[PDB]
Amino acid sequence: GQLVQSGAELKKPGASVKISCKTSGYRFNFYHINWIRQTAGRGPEWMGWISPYSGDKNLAPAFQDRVIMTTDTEVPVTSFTSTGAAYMEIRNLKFDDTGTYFCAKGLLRDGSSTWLPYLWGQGTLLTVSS
Amino acid sequence: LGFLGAAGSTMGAASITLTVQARQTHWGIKQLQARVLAVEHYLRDQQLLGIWGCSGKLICCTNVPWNSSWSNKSLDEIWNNMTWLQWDKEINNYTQLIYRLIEESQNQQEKNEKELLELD
Amino acid sequence: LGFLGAAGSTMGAASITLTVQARQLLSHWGIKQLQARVLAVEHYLRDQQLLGIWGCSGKLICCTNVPWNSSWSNKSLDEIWNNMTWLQWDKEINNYTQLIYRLIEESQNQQEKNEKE
Amino acid sequence: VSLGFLGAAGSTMGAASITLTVQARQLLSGTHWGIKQLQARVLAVEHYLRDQQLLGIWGCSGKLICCTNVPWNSSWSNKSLDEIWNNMTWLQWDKEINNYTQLIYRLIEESQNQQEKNEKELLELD
Amino acid sequence: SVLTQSASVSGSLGQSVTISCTGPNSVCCSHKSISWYQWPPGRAPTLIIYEDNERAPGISPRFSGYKSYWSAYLTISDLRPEDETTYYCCSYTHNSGCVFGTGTKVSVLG
Ligand SMILES: *[C@@H]1O[C@H](CO)[C@@H](O[C@@H]2O[C@H](CO)[C@@H](O[C@@H]3O[C@H](CO[C@H]4O[C@H](CO[C@H]5O[C@H](CO)[C@@H](O)[C@H](O)[C@@H]5O)[C@@H](O)[C@H](O[C@H]5O[C@H](CO)[C@@H](O)[C@H](O)[C@@H]5O)[C@@H]4O)[C@@H](O)[C@H](O[C@H]4O[C@H](CO)[C@@H](O)[C@H](O)[C@@H]4O[C@H]4O[C@H](CO)[C@@H](O)[C@H](O)[C@@H]4O)[C@@H]3O)[C@H](O)[C@H]2NC(C)=O)[C@H](O)[C@H]1NC(C)=O
Ligand SMILES: *[C@@H]1O[C@H](CO)[C@@H](O[C@@H]2O[C@H](CO)[C@@H](O[C@@H]3O[C@H](CO[C@H]4O[C@H](CO)[C@@H](O)[C@H](O[C@H]5O[C@H](CO)[C@@H](O)[C@H](O)[C@@H]5O)[C@@H]4O)[C@@H](O)[C@H](O[C@H]4O[C@H](CO)[C@@H](O)[C@H](O)[C@@H]4O)[C@@H]3O)[C@H](O)[C@H]2NC(C)=O)[C@H](O)[C@H]1NC(C)=O
Ligand SMILES: *[C@@H]1O[C@H](CO[C@@H]2O[C@@H](C)[C@@H](O)[C@@H](O)[C@@H]2O)[C@@H](O[C@@H]2O[C@H](CO)[C@@H](O[C@@H]3O[C@H](CO)[C@@H](O)[C@H](O)[C@@H]3O)[C@H](O)[C@H]2NC(C)=O)[C@H](O)[C@H]1NC(C)=O
Ligand SMILES: *[C@@H]1O[C@H](CO)[C@@H](O[C@@H]2O[C@H](CO)[C@@H](O[C@@H]3O[C@H](CO)[C@@H](O)[C@H](O)[C@@H]3O)[C@H](O)[C@H]2NC(C)=O)[C@H](O)[C@H]1NC(C)=O
Ligand SMILES: *[C@@H]1O[C@H](CO)[C@@H](O)[C@H](O)[C@H]1NC(C)=O
Ligand SMILES: *[C@@H]1O[C@H](CO)[C@@H](O)[C@H](O)[C@H]1NC(C)=O
Ligand SMILES: *[C@@H]1O[C@H](CO)[C@@H](O)[C@H](O)[C@H]1NC(C)=O
Ligand SMILES: *[C@@H]1O[C@H](CO)[C@@H](O)[C@H](O)[C@H]1NC(C)=O
Repeated sequence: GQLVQSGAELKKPGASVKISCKTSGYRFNFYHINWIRQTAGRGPEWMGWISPYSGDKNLAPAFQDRVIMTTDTEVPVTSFTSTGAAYMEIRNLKFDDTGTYFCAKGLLRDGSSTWLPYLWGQGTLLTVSS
Repeated sequence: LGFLGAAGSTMGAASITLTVQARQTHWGIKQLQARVLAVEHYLRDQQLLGIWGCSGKLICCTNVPWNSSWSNKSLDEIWNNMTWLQWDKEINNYTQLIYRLIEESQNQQEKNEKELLELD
Repeated sequence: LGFLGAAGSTMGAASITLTVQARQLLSHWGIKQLQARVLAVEHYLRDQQLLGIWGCSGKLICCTNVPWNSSWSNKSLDEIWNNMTWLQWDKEINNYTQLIYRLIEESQNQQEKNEKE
Repeated sequence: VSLGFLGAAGSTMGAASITLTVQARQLLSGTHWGIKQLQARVLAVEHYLRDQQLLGIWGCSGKLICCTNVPWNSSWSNKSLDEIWNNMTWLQWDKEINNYTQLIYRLIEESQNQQEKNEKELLELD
Repeated sequence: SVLTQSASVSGSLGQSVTISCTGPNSVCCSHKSISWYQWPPGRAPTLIIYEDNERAPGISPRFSGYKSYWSAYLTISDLRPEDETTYYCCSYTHNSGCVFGTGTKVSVLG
């Protein structure tokens, strides 16, 4: 199970940015995709998750007005393996949005903690400058 | 859901549907073979349940301890992260061993119950 | 006594002989003979599958949680058990038999859900 | 450590009771040729079900060992339990009571039917 | 960051190390579960504990968690040099997102 993210990008204030998250080695529809942000002045913060199966989303109020999540239709490899990708777009970037962005695979089906991240991508940097 | 409708669901989720799935000249010759075949498979499974003492129940607990070599997974890893199809592959080389252990435990249980009754 | 010797007896009296009829349900031309042998097996198993579905397997007499609907019959237990044969009884409820069977199956399904807890 | 199928046949009846599951399992598992195979498959099913038909009637179904309420008749055998359980094979025992096997079976069936009749009545009184 | 943790916890190698996590009683820990992560700087994190009681798959037996109404804590048995990293607690429920605390650093004495 592996996740791969779009590389670092420099943006002007007010610009939107889209970050891809390609996945492989596990069934894409079986687990939630969690977007997590880290900023030096805030520490790690949850940005919300999207189910690849239903398209259902759960975002923090902090990001509900700025962040849009979508996923690709999965393409099967084996009966228990598939590939696909998640995307997130952040609208109206602020300097406070600078930091490291991570894509992570959900832990399990039908548990009490289904959406919690288990496998993480390396993460990539977002920078904002005049 | 329906017959095998739970197959893609987790093992724990599937447990609610067991009740549903518990159910179920040339051409005439093939139908005869089809009828015999259907009977053999029904009885094959019932034969094992009757020996195990599990007959009449969809879910039957036994006294055989789980061996970690059959699987080292925790219950949450098994019941909530797997389908029954995936699980069947993991224990495919141990399934017959487990069946024999269930049978041995049943015979010892009944022998002990007989002895308890003899003392009363 | 004997096979079906109780058939003309009262339903209550007949119950003493249930084992008499429960037994002997089992036991080119080679095909014809096999079809009959398979048929005897299928009918035996058909009844046993229903008992397994109803939770009544292994019992000659099995109580259920399904209430009697007075529209099926308004006759008292004394009238039914002591003044009727089973042959007559089946005729009176011949049109409700499939309904009753479905209700028993539904009741078992609810019981299984409770036993799981 | 299993003796294998019928490996207990030469053992005493008490020892043999350890291996009942070995025998119970594989009762179902163990063109001119095509018809003979079909007959073999049907026969094995009839054989298996014949014994199960009796157990279901006796209320013994689902059990390897089933105690009943029918008293032993000394005319069937005058042997003590040690003379039977520790000194005989099941093969010898079946011959000793071969004439009474059907008699015993009918008595078990009668006792089961009366038992269930009584169990119903006990519930009706509650 | 309503949850708070000690700025750091120190101990010698082979020593038990315990990290507390607390917050408002509406947040921790009644009707809530706590997860615990390693989060080295510049790197993706590793999850150690789920439901404040169980080790995640692939996690060594030396790690364990404990729960109480007022607070929760992570204990590291047999401290090793590999464990000298930043840790975070997180509050969660089945119907809500992850809330990360202030975090703490584990320091090896010697
Ligand atoms: C195919 O495979 C996929 C693989 O994921 C299967 O999906 C998985 O299905 C399970 C359920 O079987 C999900 O777990 C449960 O998730 C809820 C939270 O759900 C979030 O999404 C909800 C919408 O999505 C679900 O429903 C749609 C249909 O409507 C499905 O298509 C989806 O697949 C999902 O199943 C959404 O409604 C929830 O809303 C809540 O949160 C929002 C946040 O913004 C609020 O607004 C809402 O008001 C609301 O609060 C939510 O966003 C968890 O709540 C479940 O936890 C309960 O059940 C656990 C298991 O029993 C238990 O351990 C927990 O403690 C908890 O228990 C409580 O609920 C039980 C159920 O009612 C009670 O019985 C219990 O007593 C107690 O009250 C649970 O974790 C997986 O998340 C989902 N996975 C993914 C990736 O989506 C899919 O089902 C398979 N398909 C088939 C046909 O098999
Ligand atoms: C085929 O047919 C044969 C013959 O009938 C069957 O053999 C019989 O098997 C039963 C199985 O239980 C035997 O019963 C037991 O008998 C022993 C008798 O002790 C002798 O045998 C021992 C065998 O290991 C041997 O060790 C003994 O001798 C040594 O040790 C003593 C003591 O230190 C020493 O003094 C000697 O010098 C030797 O060094 C001795 O020769 C008895 O000990 C057993 O007791 C236990 O089990 C019973 C039953 O559960 C229990 O009640 C006791 O409390 C105790 O736990 C047991 O009674 C029987 O003796 C065998 N008969 C013969 C003639 O050998 C064989 O099993 C059949 N095969 C099949 C496949 O059915
Ligand atoms: C839910 O299940 C997945 C997948 O597990 C796989 O499928 C299951 C149905 C079972 O058959 C498993 O036996 C089978 O592996 C779990 O994810 C898997 O976790 C393992 C690690 O425990 C991953 O392998 C590792 O990958 C890392 C990558 O850096 C290596 O360093 C390790 O050496 C090791 O190879 C594995 O890739 C991953 N999934 C798959 C498809 O491989 C998942 O953890 C589980 N969820 C829970 C809560 O148990
Ligand atoms: C064939 O039909 C006849 C007529 O219905 C049956 O006769 C009835 O048989 C029962 C016993 O099986 C008799 O019951 C007894 O009645 C006396 C009083 O007479 C009572 O004291 C006993 O406690 C018991 O109830 C019944 O009287 C009798 N009816 C008549 C009109 O004589 C007969 O039994 C049927 N045979 C079979 C095998 O069912
Ligand atoms: C598990 O199986 C192995 C097989 O060699 C056996 O040695 C071991 O004792 C078993 N464990 C338990 C607890 O039975
Ligand atoms: C079972 O045996 C097969 C080979 O027959 C092997 O491919 C498979 O991995 C084995 N399963 C386990 C769990 O070891
Ligand atoms: C014992 O058998 C005799 C016949 O040999 C029979 O007359 C007698 O009633 C039997 N006893 C019991 C209790 O069945
Ligand atoms: C069974 O009955 C026959 C006579 O019909 C007799 O020869 C034989 O010895 C009897 N068997 C036993 C075990 O008593």
